[PDB]
Amino acid sequence: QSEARRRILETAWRLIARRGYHNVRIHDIASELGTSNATIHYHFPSKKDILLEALRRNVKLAFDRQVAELHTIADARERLVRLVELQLPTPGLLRDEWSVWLQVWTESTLNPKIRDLYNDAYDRWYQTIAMTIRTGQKQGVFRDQDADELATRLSALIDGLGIQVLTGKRGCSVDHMRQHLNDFIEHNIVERR
Amino acid sequence: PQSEARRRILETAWRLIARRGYHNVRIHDIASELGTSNATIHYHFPSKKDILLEALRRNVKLAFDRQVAELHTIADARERLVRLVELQLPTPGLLRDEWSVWLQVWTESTLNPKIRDLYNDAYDRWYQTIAMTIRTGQKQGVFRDQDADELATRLSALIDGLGIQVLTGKRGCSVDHMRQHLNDFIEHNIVER
Ligand SMILES: [Br-]
Repeated sequence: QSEARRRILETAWRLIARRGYHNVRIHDIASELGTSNATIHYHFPSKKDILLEALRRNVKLAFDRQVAELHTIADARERLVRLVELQLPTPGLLRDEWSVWLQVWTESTLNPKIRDLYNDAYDRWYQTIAMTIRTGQKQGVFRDQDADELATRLSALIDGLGIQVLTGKRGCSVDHMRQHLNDFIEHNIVERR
Repeated sequence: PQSEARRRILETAWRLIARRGYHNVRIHDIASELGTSNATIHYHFPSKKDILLEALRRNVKLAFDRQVAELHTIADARERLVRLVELQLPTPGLLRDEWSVWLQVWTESTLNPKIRDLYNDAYDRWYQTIAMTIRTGQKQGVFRDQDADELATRLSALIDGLGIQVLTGKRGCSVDHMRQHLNDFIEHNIVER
């Protein structure tokens, strides 16, 4: 049962990422797993509950991933570079995660439970970036500048570049996004020195 | 005429898509709001995707006309750039609604080639307008020398990311904060010292 739910969520996430939440029907999820629509309904009374529980799950996976990746890193510049690297829409899992987040931005403007979940996840991320900046400022590697405003700018820049990648802007690519962000950190965050 | 019927359908459909979400709008919603039948709507737009596509085409043209009217008497590049950025704010009403729709387009683009092409052409024009404005300011000596293309990439991405924060309701975000943040970026990263 914890298992059944798990399979539904993993399958729903992928379908939502690749086909679009509103284009995914409950039979599409059943067909993808071999169950029936009634089973799916038993665990999730509505389509929205699937999205919401899938999202909850994903936010957890992503924060785990981030802890694993940053756990040994003490140098704030390296930490920030790695934080930024985790946000790239690389082929496979991360690109799929971006696809779903793009939809959640829209669904947030309409659904309060989704908006709440989105804002809590974003705030956690945002505080992380700010904390990291402040650390680098205390270590002397980062320029003394309001961390909150800088975190706001970097977060916003990450989101905008992601969109340009996902939508196919000419000359855009994950690598160019990476370079652009690394240049932002080296030239706007790092202490010229 | 019949140019009239088309127009009205598209103005209505745009507003509904913005406030309710594309996938939540039905043909009957549009018909009810205008007092026609579904058959008239279908005649002009065989499918819902055609409505979205044609509504987007129309909005892209309106928005560019709005831009020319606002900028045509402005020769100072700094003032032009400030006004250009002002037109991108999600201010109450039509501009907010347009953001609503563009957020949906970002997702729909990852799935529909015609919407993707239209979005890329419209983005490209805006991007070139930004780069051109930067280059004029450089020639006038009011903007710092820097790659206008990288700067146009950065500015455009920043705008998009800040808009998402406004629309999604990030704590402390408001159209006023976004304006201030973007004007601070221009004065400190674009304007010459
Ligand atoms: Br030019």
